[PDB]
Amino acid sequence: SLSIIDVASDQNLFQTFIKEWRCKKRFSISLACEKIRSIRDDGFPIKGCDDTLVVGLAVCWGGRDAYYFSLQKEPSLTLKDRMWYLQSCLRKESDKECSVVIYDFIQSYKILLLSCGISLEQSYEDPKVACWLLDPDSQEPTLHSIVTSFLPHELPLLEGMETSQGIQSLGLNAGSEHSGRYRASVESILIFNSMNQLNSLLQKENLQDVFRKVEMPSQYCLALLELNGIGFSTAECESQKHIMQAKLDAIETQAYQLAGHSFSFTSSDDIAEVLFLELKLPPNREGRQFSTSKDVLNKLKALHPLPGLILEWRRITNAITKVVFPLQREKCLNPFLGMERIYPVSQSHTATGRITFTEPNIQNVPRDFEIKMPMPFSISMRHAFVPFPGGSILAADYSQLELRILAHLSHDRRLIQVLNTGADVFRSIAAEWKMIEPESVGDDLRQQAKQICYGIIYGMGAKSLGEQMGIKENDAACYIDSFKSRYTGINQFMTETVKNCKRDGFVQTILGRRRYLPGIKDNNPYRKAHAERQAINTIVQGSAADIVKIATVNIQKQLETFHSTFKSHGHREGMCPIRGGFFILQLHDELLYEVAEEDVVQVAQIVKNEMESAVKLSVKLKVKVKIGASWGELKDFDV
DNA sequence: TGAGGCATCCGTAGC
DNA sequence: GTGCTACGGATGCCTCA
Ligand SMILES: Nc1nc2c(ncn2[C@H]2C[C@H](O)[C@@H](COP(=O)(O)OP(=O)(O)OP(=O)(O)O)O2)c(=O)[nH]1
Repeated sequence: SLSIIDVASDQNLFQTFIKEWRCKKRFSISLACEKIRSIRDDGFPIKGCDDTLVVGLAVCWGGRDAYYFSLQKEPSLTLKDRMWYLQSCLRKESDKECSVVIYDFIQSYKILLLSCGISLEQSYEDPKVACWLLDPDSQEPTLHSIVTSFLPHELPLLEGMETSQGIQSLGLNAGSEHSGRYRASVESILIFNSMNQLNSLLQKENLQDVFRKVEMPSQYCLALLELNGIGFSTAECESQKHIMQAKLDAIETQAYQLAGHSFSFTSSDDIAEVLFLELKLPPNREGRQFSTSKDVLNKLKALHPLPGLILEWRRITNAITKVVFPLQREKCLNPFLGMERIYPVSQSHTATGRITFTEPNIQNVPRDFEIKMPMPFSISMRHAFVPFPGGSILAADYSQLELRILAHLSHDRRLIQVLNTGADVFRSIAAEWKMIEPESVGDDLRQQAKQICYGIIYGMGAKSLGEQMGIKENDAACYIDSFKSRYTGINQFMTETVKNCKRDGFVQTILGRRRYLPGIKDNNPYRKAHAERQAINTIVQGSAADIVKIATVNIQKQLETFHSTFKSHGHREGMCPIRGGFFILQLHDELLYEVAEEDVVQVAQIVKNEMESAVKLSVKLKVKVKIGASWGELKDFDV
């Protein structure tokens, strides 16, 4: 079976291992974390858990042999020289081509850099990203799930360890009451052989170029982002919280003085029984007596002031109960930079290809919205995200990215001609719908126009479009058919995509990633329409995500070949004025960068150029770089 | 037969 | 019957005293 070889305590064996490791061009290094249940002797401490330590590594390069490097203090080779050799063997020198294979690459990168002090810089392979690339809408892979599906022969090796069931590497988890050496070696072996199998399957499926050109470098950029962390104030959040609490108290007092009956706003039954039947306000067509949602109250805001007040109350509460407490609970002092930041946890296992943050979900911070205090106070929570002192947020978003991708994929000559020239379409359709002049639109009206346009692109209509359109169904359908007649490319693209998905069973992104939609053949009109809508949405959203990833990796390369300094806020922990192009957040269309006010004039170019040359499309890509002292007040930048 | 803990769904937000 | 995601709170359902 396994042939674990301890490289420590032997000198000739250590030198042989070093030379063979340097000769080999494909590693399978894996970490090994253990408990302190019996410091500075057994290993290196880990940030976030003081009860766990890192002991050693398991390196495999073929067969069932898993060499075990030891970082333990436990004498010809001391800790310093072993660390020196370990760092030297993990760096690219003289076009040395290597392919490191790590399970859960981001976590291992962070653990090695922050604790041990080693930043591996080579070509990475993760036997959990390729599995997603194969089937994008499966469960999050586990070591047991990978071994069962791709390396069944070594399946009996995974016996006695129940930690493989969870979504975490075998060596990193501190449970199972096993020695870290054995878990690390077994992991190493499995993630090498199964990764060989995955590479074979990827080459068969023609997805290896995407895997090694745009996916793993994107994971590296995400690791840098998670090391950086978005800044925080804790001085503006309290101000907004106090203002919102005062407004909530005012709303409650006004409701009490108006109706005179206890409400319990969170209780839908009480609201229905005191609003739909008590205080007039007849309900719509459809305990559980009447529906109380945003749409039903929006349809009768003007009839009575009370529904508007309760909608305002619910909207304000769904900013302190869901956006204020999560941020205030999750903060870090970050002594080096002298400010409180917040470090999210990314996830790239989404169905389309987008990246979502899950602790907290920073991509859902509420926008700016006015308020009345018996003039608007601008209580937006985005005002509390600030850069390091002497820094500026340098956001850079594509303008109409999905629309441009759709124009490129549809070959609509008229739409391409419209988009290539400098003009606007969403504002124009908003003004035409609201009869105001074309050069006049509100921000909420802009958002509503975006919703309407993307809905009619994705195939909605009939009664659904009417509620947001505020118009009858007949003229709405007339407008829909007229637009379909003057957007021939869009309808032809929809028909072609549906037919191709019917023929093949999968829709292919512009880069090559494909998603499987069996529901196309569901024989049920509702589910068939849902699957067609999924295909049409995916073929564009995945393309947008891939273009954003290409832009991210290109920007990272361009600002890493320049600006000689630490690559991230986590790299300076391994020890100078802060100067660089740090990457802090991605909003599915934007790349927030935390730039000091000395490289901005350069970075605002390097970003704006590199986002424009990411993919050669028929329609030119537009980038709107905006600079500001905070995520709330972002003013446009000339260049 | 009543009560407490857990699995599930809903309505909100962003893109 | 617009799609992707996260998530705190409401609402049963199952189980135990
Ligand atoms: N508002 C809205 N956006 C959607 C919808 N479906 C997809 N999106 C996608 C389209 C784009 O890829 C992305 C929008 O990203 P942004 O809001 O950052 O675009 P941006 O504001 O920079 O430009 P824009 O206002 O759209 O002209 O979200 C939808 O139903 N509503």
